[PDB]
Amino acid sequence: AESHRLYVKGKHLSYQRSKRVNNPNVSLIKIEGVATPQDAQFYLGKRIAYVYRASKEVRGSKIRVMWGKVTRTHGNSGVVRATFRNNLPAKTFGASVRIFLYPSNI
Amino acid sequence: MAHFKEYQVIGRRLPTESVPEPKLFRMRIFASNEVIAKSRYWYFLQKLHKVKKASGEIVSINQINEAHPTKVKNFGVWVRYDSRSGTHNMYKEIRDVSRVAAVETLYQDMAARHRARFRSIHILKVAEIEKTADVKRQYVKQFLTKDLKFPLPHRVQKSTKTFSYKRPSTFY
Amino acid sequence: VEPVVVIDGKGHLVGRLASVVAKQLLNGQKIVVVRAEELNISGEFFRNKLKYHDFLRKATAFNKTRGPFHFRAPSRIFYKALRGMVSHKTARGKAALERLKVFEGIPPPYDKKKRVVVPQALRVLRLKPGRKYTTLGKLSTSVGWKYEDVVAKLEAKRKVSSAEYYAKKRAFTKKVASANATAAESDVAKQLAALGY
Amino acid sequence: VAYGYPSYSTIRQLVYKRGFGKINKQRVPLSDNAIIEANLGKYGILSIDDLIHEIITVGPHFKQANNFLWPFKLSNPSGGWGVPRKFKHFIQGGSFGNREEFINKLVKSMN
Amino acid sequence: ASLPHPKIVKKHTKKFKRHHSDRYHRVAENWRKQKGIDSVVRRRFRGNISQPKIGYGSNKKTKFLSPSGHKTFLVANVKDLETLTMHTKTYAAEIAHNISAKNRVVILARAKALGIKVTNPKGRLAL
Amino acid sequence: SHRKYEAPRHGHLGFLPRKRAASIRARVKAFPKDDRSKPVALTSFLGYK
RNA sequence: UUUGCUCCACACAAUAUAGAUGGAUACGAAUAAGGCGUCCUUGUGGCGUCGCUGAACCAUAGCAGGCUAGCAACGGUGCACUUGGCGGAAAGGCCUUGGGUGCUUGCUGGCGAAUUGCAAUGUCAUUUUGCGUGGGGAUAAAUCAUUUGUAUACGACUUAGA
RNA sequence: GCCCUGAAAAUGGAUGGCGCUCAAGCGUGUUACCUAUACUCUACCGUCAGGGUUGAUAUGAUGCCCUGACGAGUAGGCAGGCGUGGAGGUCAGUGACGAAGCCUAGACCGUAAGGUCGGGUCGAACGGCCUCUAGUGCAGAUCUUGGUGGUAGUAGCAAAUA
RNA sequence: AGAACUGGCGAUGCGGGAUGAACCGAACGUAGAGUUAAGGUGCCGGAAUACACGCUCAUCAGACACCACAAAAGGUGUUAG
RNA sequence: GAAAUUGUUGAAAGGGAAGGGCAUUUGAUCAGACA
Ligand SMILES: [Mg+2]
Ligand SMILES: [Mg+2]
Ligand SMILES: [Mg+2]
Ligand SMILES: [Mg+2]
Ligand SMILES: [Mg+2]
Ligand SMILES: [Mg+2]
Ligand SMILES: [Mg+2]
Ligand SMILES: [Mg+2]
Ligand SMILES: [Mg+2]
Ligand SMILES: [Mg+2]
Ligand SMILES: [Mg+2]
Ligand SMILES: [Mg+2]
Ligand SMILES: [Mg+2]
Ligand SMILES: [Mg+2]
Ligand SMILES: [Mg+2]
Ligand SMILES: [Mg+2]
Ligand SMILES: [Mg+2]
Ligand SMILES: [Mg+2]
Ligand SMILES: [Mg+2]
Ligand SMILES: [Mg+2]
Ligand SMILES: [Mg+2]
Ligand SMILES: [Mg+2]
Ligand SMILES: [Mg+2]
Ligand SMILES: [Mg+2]
Ligand SMILES: [Mg+2]
Ligand SMILES: [Mg+2]
Ligand SMILES: [Mg+2]
Ligand SMILES: [Mg+2]
Ligand SMILES: [Mg+2]
Ligand SMILES: [Mg+2]
Ligand SMILES: [Mg+2]
Ligand SMILES: [Mg+2]
Ligand SMILES: [Mg+2]
Ligand SMILES: [Mg+2]
Ligand SMILES: [Mg+2]
Ligand SMILES: [Mg+2]
Ligand SMILES: [Mg+2]
Ligand SMILES: [Mg+2]
Ligand SMILES: [Mg+2]
Ligand SMILES: [Mg+2]
Ligand SMILES: [Mg+2]
Ligand SMILES: [Mg+2]
Ligand SMILES: [Mg+2]
Ligand SMILES: [Mg+2]
Ligand SMILES: [Mg+2]
Ligand SMILES: [Mg+2]
Ligand SMILES: [Mg+2]
Ligand SMILES: [Mg+2]
Repeated sequence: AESHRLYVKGKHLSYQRSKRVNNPNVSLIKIEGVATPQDAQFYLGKRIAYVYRASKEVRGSKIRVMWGKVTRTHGNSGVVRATFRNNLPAKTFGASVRIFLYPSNI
Repeated sequence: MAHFKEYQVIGRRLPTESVPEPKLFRMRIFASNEVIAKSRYWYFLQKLHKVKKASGEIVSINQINEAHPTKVKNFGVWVRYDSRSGTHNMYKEIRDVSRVAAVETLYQDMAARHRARFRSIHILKVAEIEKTADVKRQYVKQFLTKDLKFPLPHRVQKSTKTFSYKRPSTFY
Repeated sequence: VEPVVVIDGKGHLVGRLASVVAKQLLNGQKIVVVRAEELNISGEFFRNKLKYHDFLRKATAFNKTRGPFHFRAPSRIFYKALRGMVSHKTARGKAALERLKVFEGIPPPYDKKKRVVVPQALRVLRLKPGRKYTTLGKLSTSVGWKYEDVVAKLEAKRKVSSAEYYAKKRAFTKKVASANATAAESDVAKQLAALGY
Repeated sequence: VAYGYPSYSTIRQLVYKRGFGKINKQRVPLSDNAIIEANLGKYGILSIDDLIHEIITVGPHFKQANNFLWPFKLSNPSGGWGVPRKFKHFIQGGSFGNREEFINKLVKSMN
Repeated sequence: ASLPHPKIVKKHTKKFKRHHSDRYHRVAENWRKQKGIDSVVRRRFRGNISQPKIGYGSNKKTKFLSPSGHKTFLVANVKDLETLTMHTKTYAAEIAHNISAKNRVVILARAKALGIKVTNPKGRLAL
Repeated sequence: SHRKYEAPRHGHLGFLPRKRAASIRARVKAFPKDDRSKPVALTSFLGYK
């Protein structure tokens, strides 16, 4: 109606990392309203999209998308690890991200 | 040392042709598993008889379950504990539902008040205080008064999200 | 959850407000803090007075300008507790710090906006009752903050208008509860009940 | 080290999943009973379970049976170690020494 | 049109440049191994450049294959070019840099005739 | 080591910096406290030396 | 110095973007105490009730939400207007009156949707800028040089000059 | 036991920092969680080892096929290779329709030493392979000779009356 | 400053002890997934503002080995004997 | 007619150096491979 949204909103927090070294191949996602590991097992394998904007049109859109999937859970607070087709830029720490409901299991 | 169990542990003094069937001593031992309890058994026997695990044998190991696990009991406890400057016997009293629960908070107390790690303490005796007013320690006696009641003032509720829209109330 | 989150500073422990405020911006959550003069530090006033003076004597010996800067205002006492929890020399940190505003009192627009609270920083929820604590406005006016009186003046005025506001509002939701009563017992109402509403 | 008394179960699941033979060195996996009979048939022992039997029973040929098995390479435990520090004794709340029947829960998490 | 090959994994695609070849001009980028006693690079301190080593060696299957899938073979003339006649799906001919212009039209022509692929057809082409 | 004879410093640190002023007309940085019971007149005047 | 500047209107063009995607939804104060409703003797009052989390509240159906009819209501809401009033802490936003006009899923109808081919954000936000158009509005100064000396190493300062 | 007194040094300052007080402190217990070039499984490179294979009628016998284990390194040893001047042989090699050289955030091969191509510039010679040979590979030596910077339009160009 | 036995550093990166030749963990071909070690999980900063029983309020509290110091002697502070 | 080093033009970045490693966004540029 006014609300068309088919995804859950999310946050790009960090790369996976130690204290002093980070691995960009894994990104750490915060999923709105998922507070525990058990809650976040629902989202494992759902597909994630980071949707940004750009100057050059390409295929007729000025809007581009990096795609990926939730992979495993992270910690006890329901944060989630994910991997993307290409790794996410790290300017996107704290940027918004969308988790779609597919592949669907319900 | 962990969540505790109690163990009857029985061992004897290996047989010799000249002395078959030696004398069979039992101990009750509080341990978190049966491997500690056997080590612990041998620890005390070498403190009393002339034996060591090499020259001796454990005859049997059995867990003892609390006889009335839902009945509240007043326990007196008897402890010998090394401290930094010297070793001292003690008697504390513990009110709880099982000997195992009792021993648990004993060790916790000896750590908090007297800084005694598990290695320093010896349990000398734990036994049920049968008649009341054989309770000798005031922090237990407090809880034996007839028709006891107390409020739990200033109640604090664990919040499940980082923000709250109300403002808490410690009411209860 | 919301584009901007406004926090009533009043009744919060400085280091536990700063701690959550810091993590929120680093996750991209805008925050504005109001009434930083009603902020609390654990320990009696004298302790945090001395503690501030320890802070106060550190300066660059050859030029006191390059040296550590000492901000007396309760908001800035707070923003310092915060900045230490953010890696503020990274670009990513300057980014996150810019999602922050801290205010003495509740100035315009935020006054008519709703402000929220942080139970894990709430002093009354955390301190053992009977510990001694400090209020930021007392401490700041001690160390040279000039404005405690003007803030308290403006506030008590702002506090009176917001009571007019509230009075009207409690008087309008009195009617709304009344009209909601006639609708009760109707078919719409009874069906919604069964469905949880 | 850490060691204890393995159950038939954990021996069965050690040999089935991680069991390998030594044939002209060369560490060959035991995926068919014919490998075992080939090099252990001399002693009896023509099946993977014959091996397992000759092991747990401590057979007359245990020396040849056991030396035939390449050292099992386990992974780190999956549930972790259950201890904050490995390098005290089991009794002391670490992982080392003889932990008796508890060697099974460990080994199973490492297999 | 080249013989099928497993996916070509390059495994370190980034040139190995000499340490401080960027710092002073007199140090060319050509790889040189550090023999210094103290040197960070020789000690492999985290954060420095990496040195060539034999782990990076390419898969024996796809080695020497260029993106098309043929090894390239240097060609000075038709006789040379013809050595590939039975190999069109395996080797490609690259024309030598000093072959003249009128002579390269001859070699493209015979390569076109023979089904032999040429890696630098447009060189010196009159256009 | 230490000095060897104690002497006061030279000048007043409260008058720094010894730079030139922003303008010829020095600024009134403070005005008298206000007693509003009295009549209204000025608190300062202007003139030339 | 080739018809410039500004505010409002839309247009094409660019360039952005620390990261729109139903709603930041307003007492104060206490916490060994309070909110709310009601009553009175208006109080540090009587009586009732509630919390134990916003898991709420509001909004939410319609081609991303098309074209249309009717009924019941007289309510809701959007827009541009107009009446009166409030807000200076950074007020630059809040309230009220009255017409107009759009929508209304409060209820009942007629029509449309496919082929975007089994998914590919499938593009619906807001930044600044520039270029013409025509609806209002406005027609300066500063610096160099010259000059003073309340100033000055040079710059700078302070004067003076139709 | 914890706490307090005992408890005095020089730039301002450090439980790593912020900060923390029913702790984010001290003792002790229980779970979960995070992440090493380590462990487990897999791919690929190399080293070493064990097997197999001269049967023609095609192309490698120091080869081809199977299988296993292993991989840190100064001084140092050995090995396989890369690159220069010249010499024997050879490809009846490249070239004034452009050799060599030089240039090129253009392309490709090699783990690498390096090799290859395009384009530009250029103007007379030059390369591949098997072998021979050595005045054969530079970042240093307060290295040799030559060239060139920052310093910098800077120090300064003020004795001997004009 | 000088010996003994072993293990290291030197000749050695990697995780940890902020920092650090020698400590703890673990020794290096190029990579993928998983699990861990020592050490950690308020925020900096990956990871429980987890659970549990006590203790402690310091007008220079305290906060983890090697380690970056504190003693006799005292306290009608408080705790347990 | 190399290099150091210099002028111009074009592009880009610059809160107390610069340069470097892994990774990706954006811009520029380019090989190959479809049929
Ligand atoms: Mg599990
Ligand atoms: Mg796990
Ligand atoms: Mg530990
Ligand atoms: Mg496993
Ligand atoms: Mg050195
Ligand atoms: Mg050295
Ligand atoms: Mg003196
Ligand atoms: Mg009243
Ligand atoms: Mg009342
Ligand atoms: Mg109206
Ligand atoms: Mg609607
Ligand atoms: Mg900590
Ligand atoms: Mg603890
Ligand atoms: Mg590896
Ligand atoms: Mg080696
Ligand atoms: Mg080689
Ligand atoms: Mg050679
Ligand atoms: Mg040459
Ligand atoms: Mg260049
Ligand atoms: Mg090519
Ligand atoms: Mg040429
Ligand atoms: Mg000539
Ligand atoms: Mg030779
Ligand atoms: Mg020489
Ligand atoms: Mg040189
Ligand atoms: Mg030099
Ligand atoms: Mg050298
Ligand atoms: Mg030189
Ligand atoms: Mg000049
Ligand atoms: Mg001069
Ligand atoms: Mg002179
Ligand atoms: Mg002169
Ligand atoms: Mg040692
Ligand atoms: Mg030496
Ligand atoms: Mg060594
Ligand atoms: Mg080492
Ligand atoms: Mg340290
Ligand atoms: Mg270290
Ligand atoms: Mg050790
Ligand atoms: Mg910090
Ligand atoms: Mg974290
Ligand atoms: Mg300690
Ligand atoms: Mg110690
Ligand atoms: Mg005492
Ligand atoms: Mg010339
Ligand atoms: Mg680079
Ligand atoms: Mg092309
Ligand atoms: Mg192409």
